[PDB]
Amino acid sequence: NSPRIVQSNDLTEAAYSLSRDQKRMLYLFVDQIRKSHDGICEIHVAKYAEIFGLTSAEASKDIRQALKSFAGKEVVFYYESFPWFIKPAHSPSRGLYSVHINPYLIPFFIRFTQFRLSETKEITNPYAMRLYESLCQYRKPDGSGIVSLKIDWIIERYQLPQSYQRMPDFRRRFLQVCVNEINSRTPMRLSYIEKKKGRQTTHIVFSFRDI
DNA sequence: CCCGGACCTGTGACAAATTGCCCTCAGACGG
DNA sequence: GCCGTCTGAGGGCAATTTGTCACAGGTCCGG
Ligand SMILES: [Mg+2]
Ligand SMILES: [Mg+2]
Ligand SMILES: [Mg+2]
Ligand SMILES: [Mg+2]
Repeated sequence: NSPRIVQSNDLTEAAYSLSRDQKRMLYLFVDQIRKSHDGICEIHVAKYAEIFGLTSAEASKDIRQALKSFAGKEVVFYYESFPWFIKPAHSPSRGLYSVHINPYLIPFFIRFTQFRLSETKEITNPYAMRLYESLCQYRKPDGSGIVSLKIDWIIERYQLPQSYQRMPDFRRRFLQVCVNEINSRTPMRLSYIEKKKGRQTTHIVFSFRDI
């Protein structure tokens, strides 16, 4: 009953910094690209508003600001870096935007991760979108999984801001909040435990199930 | 023994950013 | 052919959430 996003693990594990609104758009580009290709995609205001339950007005504000914040953003596959866009976005018709994704990214978009788009569209924090994508990469058909993520690798790939290198801030402003959104906003039920070595906490062990 | 120091934890404050809302007004279209 | 309506491109808001750092309070190490 809703679009099935699929993506290469290389994207699930890439290093980048995107907002919620930018990540939302990114799912549709990947959907458009995959159903086929030169890299030219399109986004309609009225569709976006309906997909994510926004008004037309607030949808228009989100697309425009997301689009101008792509400039200078870069993507790293672990390493090799690429720009997302190679030409500015533009509007041929009122309510329509046309975009030029870097055609060299295609092979990185299409050993894979998959999720239905309704699973993530109510999540607000972009780091919690990242965590839920990384967990889906390990999900079994039946709907459960278990994975150990290294703390430095979380910090390197999700590009956490610098103060989350102090572990008490990492717990309070990233881990607990994102485990709670997932438990409150997705059909997943998530638990975790800390792996320690000496005084330092080194990994987080995630277990999850489906409702 | 106890010190100062280097680690670690959690919490109170405040700053910066983001959220869904609200209001204006001209574009595109059809009847 | 004009206008009424549906859109969406602008401009804003206060309430919450996210990002930063000082200080309280624990351990062990080496002198
Ligand atoms: Mg918004
Ligand atoms: Mg004393
Ligand atoms: Mg006390
Ligand atoms: Mg002390």
